[PDB]
Amino acid sequence: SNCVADYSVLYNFAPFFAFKCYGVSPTKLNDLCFTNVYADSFVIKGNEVS
Amino acid sequence: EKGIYQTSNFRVQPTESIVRFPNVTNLCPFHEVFNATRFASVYAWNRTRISNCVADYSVLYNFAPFFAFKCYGVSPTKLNDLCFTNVYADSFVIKGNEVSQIAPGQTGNIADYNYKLPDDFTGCVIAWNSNKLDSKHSGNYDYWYRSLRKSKLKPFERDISTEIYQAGNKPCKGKGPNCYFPLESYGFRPTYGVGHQPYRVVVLSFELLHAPATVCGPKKSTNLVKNKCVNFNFNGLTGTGVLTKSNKKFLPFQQFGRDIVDTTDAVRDPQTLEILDITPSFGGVSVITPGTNTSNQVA
Amino acid sequence: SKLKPFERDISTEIYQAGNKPCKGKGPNCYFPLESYGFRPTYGVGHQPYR
Amino acid sequence: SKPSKRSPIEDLLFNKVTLICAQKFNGLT
Amino acid sequence: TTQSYTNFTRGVYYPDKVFRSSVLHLTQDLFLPFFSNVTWFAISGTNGTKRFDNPVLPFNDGVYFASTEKSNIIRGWIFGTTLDSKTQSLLIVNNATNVFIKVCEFQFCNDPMESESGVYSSANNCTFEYVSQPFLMKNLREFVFKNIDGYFKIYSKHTPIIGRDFPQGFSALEPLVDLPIGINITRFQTLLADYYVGYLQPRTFLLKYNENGTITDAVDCALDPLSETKCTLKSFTV
Amino acid sequence: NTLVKQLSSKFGAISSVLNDILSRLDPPEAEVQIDRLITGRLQSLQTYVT
Amino acid sequence: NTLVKQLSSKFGAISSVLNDILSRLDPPEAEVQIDRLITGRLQSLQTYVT
Ligand SMILES: *[C@@H]1O[C@H](CO)[C@@H](O[C@@H]2O[C@H](CO)[C@@H](O)[C@H](O)[C@H]2NC(C)=O)[C@H](O)[C@H]1NC(C)=O
Ligand SMILES: *[C@@H]1O[C@H](CO)[C@@H](O)[C@H](O)[C@H]1NC(C)=O
Ligand SMILES: *[C@@H]1O[C@H](CO)[C@@H](O)[C@H](O)[C@H]1NC(C)=O
Ligand SMILES: *[C@@H]1O[C@H](CO)[C@@H](O)[C@H](O)[C@H]1NC(C)=O
Ligand SMILES: *[C@@H]1O[C@H](CO)[C@@H](O)[C@H](O)[C@H]1NC(C)=O
Ligand SMILES: *[C@@H]1O[C@H](CO)[C@@H](O)[C@H](O)[C@H]1NC(C)=O
Repeated sequence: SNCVADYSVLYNFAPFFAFKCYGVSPTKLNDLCFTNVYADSFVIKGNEVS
Repeated sequence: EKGIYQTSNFRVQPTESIVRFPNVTNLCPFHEVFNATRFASVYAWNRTRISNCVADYSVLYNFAPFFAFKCYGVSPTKLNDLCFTNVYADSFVIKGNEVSQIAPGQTGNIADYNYKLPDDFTGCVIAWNSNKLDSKHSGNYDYWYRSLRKSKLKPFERDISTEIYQAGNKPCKGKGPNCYFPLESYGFRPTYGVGHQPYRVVVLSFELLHAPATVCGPKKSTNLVKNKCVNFNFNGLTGTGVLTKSNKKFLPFQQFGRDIVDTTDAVRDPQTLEILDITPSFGGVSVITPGTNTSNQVA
Repeated sequence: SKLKPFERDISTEIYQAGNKPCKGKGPNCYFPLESYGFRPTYGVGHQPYR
Repeated sequence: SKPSKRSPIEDLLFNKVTLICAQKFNGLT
Repeated sequence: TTQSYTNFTRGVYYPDKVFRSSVLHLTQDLFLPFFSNVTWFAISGTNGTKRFDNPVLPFNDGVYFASTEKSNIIRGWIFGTTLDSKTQSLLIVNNATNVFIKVCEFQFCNDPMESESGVYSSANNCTFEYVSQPFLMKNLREFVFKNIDGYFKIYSKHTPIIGRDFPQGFSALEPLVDLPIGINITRFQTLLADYYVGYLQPRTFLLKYNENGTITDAVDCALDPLSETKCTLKSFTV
Repeated sequence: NTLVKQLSSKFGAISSVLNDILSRLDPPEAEVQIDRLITGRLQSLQTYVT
Repeated sequence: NTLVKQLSSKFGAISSVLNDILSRLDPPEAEVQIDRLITGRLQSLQTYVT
């Protein structure tokens, strides 16, 4: 919160096994404004990533 | 009660089925495109044209069992009946994990970097595991993948020039911490897991425009019958009607004809090039009843 | 030929590459089955599932 | 005199305003 | 060099394969707008007639082209992006016997009194070859070059005129060839040993059809208020 | 005229011609396209009758 | 008043504002949401005209 949501840092940060956005377009994150962006981080087996 | 009642609608059913296609004795070499001596990559894929032939898809079925055979805009069983104006064939070899990403409107690294299909995709995707055919222990270098692309690709866009992607704004060349090398070309040994195993994959892109160019399937032409209600199939245009001699002066360019409304009202025979008018008998049915308390007779 | 929903077909007969009958000659014979017992060490794609 | 027994004015009125269902037929009769 | 830019109500062509008889069909497609500023090229236009140099004009999503001539000075065209052999380029030439269409990585060899010479000693990675009867043969030689959906399509018409540069009547362009090419075709230029160039734009047109299968008249819906009214009413008379 | 011309509309379907839908697709997707067309044509008929 | 107020309805779409749909999503899902909205607004207009 209270920052600039720059998502190109993700793109430079890694290639991704998966990058899927359901309610929003993957290319348009840098244009939108997100009231309450939460981030849930964990480590998971591959079979359950789907 | 006494009166006239409209009950159902009568129609005159057809008595014969007619299919007309041009005399094309060539056979489309789908199995040669799939059975490439050397396979193109997802980074640089082989687009090959297939035209002026008979699109017989049972050769695919006899040619292999398939890891995947999925048709999005068309049924997998009905390819032999349709007529495809501009069938393109895109052939490559791909890792298994990304085979699921060859589908319209999907998101994924190979969709963004190497090869994408449009949202409005009519076609088929076919995939056969390539471990038992080409894969050497030393590894084949037919594989080639764009590890990172500067911008996302459009549908059916190809980009071949390899240039390093920069972490920041300053140019980078050869220094790993700031350089993202654009490719990860690598030959894979048969012992790798399924996600890395190769797959020879072919995408058939069909554009349907009522067959100005045909490349129609292996349908068997039958004699043209006129002045009768028939189920006609002229070069992919299906319908039911009566085919009569036309007095309309078509240009040699035109094939289909249309009324003020968009209803087809004329066609060109694919073989004899004769213009035939398509006339639709159908109507209402009224039952005239004196009343069942008087008599069961009805007109 | 493709199966209908809930259709079962048990008789094993060789599928012919062309129109002539084939029996036992691999180049023109497609043997209808691939019955095979699989060892626990195979990858997940081949592992059994009840 | 005329095949239709209509007055001259009726003939003018009928001329002024303008079993095969050639036009518009998609179930419309 | 370049002469006064002119105003044509020409370049209408048959948008599709459908036959139509005694109907007014309203269609949206890439047309030459009526009374648009078209460039006139003063034989050879900016270049001197003898001189080697050429315009290399841009290809803005389709081109209308025309040339009235008897000597057949203009022999063909090239369509490509860079036009320097790095990528595939397209080549029409008419040698008065057959037209050759060729897609190869062509290198411009500075080809062009009435001296015949070859061209393209370097043609690497050839991808397309196609041949037909003459494309050009007082005839006005109207052409429309469109490039979409991979296809490159050439429409044309040949109507002779004796006393004036252009007929005052209407003449629709029957299609000539419809090739499935694939090139981006950003720019183009005219191969010539007196030609008019215009640019197509997306326009809505009301096309009049005869009792036979031809187009006799057209209305550009975005030209004046009256044309817009005609398009709205589906009628040439309001 | 409007009632007949509404038949040429797609209403979101891949094609306005029912025969093309039935010739190209299997049932479980031809049904979706045909349901789109049915909704469009029913709306047209209701408007005409009103 | 009712005709104007029907614009604020979603009719099942994620949002009643078309600009939000076009700003958030790519074409192939913005089309679905916009088709839902088009159906709703067409129904409203037909009712008003009747
Ligand atoms: C439409 O095409 C015909 C030829 O196919 C044009 O020519 C006339 O054709 C009719 C056919 O019944 C003949 O009776 C006439 O004698 C023909 N006229 C001439 C001058 O050859 C016909 O003119 C065309 N229609 C229009 C409106 O131009
Ligand atoms: C098809 O591939 C097989 C692989 O064993 C090869 O033997 C055969 O010659 C190929 N046929 C064609 C037509 O490429
Ligand atoms: C690609 O297809 C062309 C078609 O002419 C063929 O000549 C070529 O060998 C193919 N290359 C690969 C790598 O499949
Ligand atoms: C029915 O057809 C006959 C010729 O077969 C014709 O003479 C007659 O006029 C037709 N009936 C009507 C009501 O037009
Ligand atoms: C516009 O039209 C006339 C013909 O009516 C033409 O001769 C003239 O050159 C044009 N004028 C321009 C483009 O200024
Ligand atoms: C048009 O040509 C230019 C030449 O520099 C090229 O860069 C561009 O990619 C071409 N257009 C398209 C759509 O590729």
